[PDB]
Amino acid sequence: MQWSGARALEALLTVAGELRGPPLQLDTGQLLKIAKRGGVTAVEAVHAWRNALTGAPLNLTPEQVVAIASHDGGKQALETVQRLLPVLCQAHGLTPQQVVAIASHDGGKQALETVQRLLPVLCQAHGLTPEQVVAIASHDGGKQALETVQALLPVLCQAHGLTPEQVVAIASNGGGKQALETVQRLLPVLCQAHGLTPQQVVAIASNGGGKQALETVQRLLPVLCQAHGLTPQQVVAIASQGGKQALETVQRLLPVLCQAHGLTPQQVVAIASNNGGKQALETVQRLLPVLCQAHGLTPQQVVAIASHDGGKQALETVQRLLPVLCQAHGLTPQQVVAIASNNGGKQALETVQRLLPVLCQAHGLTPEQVVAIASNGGGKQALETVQRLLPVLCQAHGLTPEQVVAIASHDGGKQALETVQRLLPVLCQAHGLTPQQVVAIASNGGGRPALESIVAQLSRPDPALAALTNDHLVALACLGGRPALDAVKKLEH
DNA sequence: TGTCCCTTCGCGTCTCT
DNA sequence: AGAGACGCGAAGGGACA
Repeated sequence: MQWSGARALEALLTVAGELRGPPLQLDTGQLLKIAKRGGVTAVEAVHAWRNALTGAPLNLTPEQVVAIASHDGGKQALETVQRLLPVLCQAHGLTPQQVVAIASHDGGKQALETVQRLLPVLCQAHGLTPEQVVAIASHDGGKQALETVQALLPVLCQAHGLTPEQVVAIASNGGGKQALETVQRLLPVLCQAHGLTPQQVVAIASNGGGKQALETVQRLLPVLCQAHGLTPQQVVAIASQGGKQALETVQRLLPVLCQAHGLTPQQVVAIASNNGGKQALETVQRLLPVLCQAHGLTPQQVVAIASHDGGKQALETVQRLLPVLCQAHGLTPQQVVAIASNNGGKQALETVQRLLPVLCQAHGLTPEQVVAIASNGGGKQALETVQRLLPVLCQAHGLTPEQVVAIASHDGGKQALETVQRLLPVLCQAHGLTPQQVVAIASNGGGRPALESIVAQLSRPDPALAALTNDHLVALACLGGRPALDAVKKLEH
């Protein structure tokens, strides 16, 4: 290794191989993952006390152990969990999944210890739910957020008039301490002076690097409205999704993108108001010329692609794969744009490229279909899940390709497909639903929760005793999945 | 090298009308 | 049926021992 011993590497690969062995079954991918973000101590620690974690009172799974370990100060968090998980679950009624969630971050030790020490006073004397306290603690520097939340919550509600929900929202991100403090300082300023609603101020603070966004907004808000004729509501749009980098990068690249490349400021806002807005803007500054050419999109389409989380990646991947896709697999740019105009555009294109042949030949789909699957957020996930589950759904469960495509052709296709697999039997035989019904419920966004909800309402006939018959529940569930079904229970208090 | 904290970016799912 | 809200997590940097 890039050693801090002499000859110990020897004693430290004995260990590496044993973790592939009987308690944990670790492939390289994981050992890598641990080493990379955990360190050698992390890897040593896992071996050191692997048996203590898998049985005994903790009964963690390998995948959980990996999750806790693969972080800066993994060793500490592994050692801490051993001590505190039993007490946190018994003395404060948290589930293990919850303790593991807190542990699986940088400085987990500090979060776990701070949760034990402060969970009561937050729940008791500030009327917080433990769910909320876990939310605050489940990030980097939870200790800090927790502590800050204790100190400032009374102030922010009494003085600055905020709900506790709002304060939790702010604290429940990385660097929450900073955001909280920063809001305290700037809330009066930003509201009275710069004319913002406190709701907008929370929006801004309620992301990562919220401190940075707030500060930057106070600084740049007048400039952007005066010198670049933007509305405050647009400046907040940017500050809320893009943060400091985006605001700064907008000021900088707005004149350039409207003189030279000729975009409407309305569109520049659209591009910047996302994660890595900076990256998108800089990428569309370049690459816009060369996009539009050699397989040549209109500016509207470039904007469309860029106006999403990871726009840079989409744009770079489009420019790279647009030819091979259009020519070697015969797709109109119209369709490639569709695929790339969602979160994970890069992932979708790449997955399509590699899976198009497979799906069309081995499973007998038209391209029109494959593109419909890929033209949603999480395309890569749906495509890959179609591949796995198409055979077994058609045979074991007796469905048809067009139907499987219909389920998959929505946001969260993967989930719908998998959930159908789980529930199609129990629903059909045990509750007398027709497969056509089950597919109709699932052929929508939120298809999984729809299905899960509908089961729970029949299996253990929840509050509305018999009110509606099953064909209605299905109708409702297709009409607006879990929301509509939940909105019916909540009509008998 | 390790531990802790903060910021930025990217991918995926559900809801709200 | 498109936008916005929400959740999750990798990556990268700074401060300190």
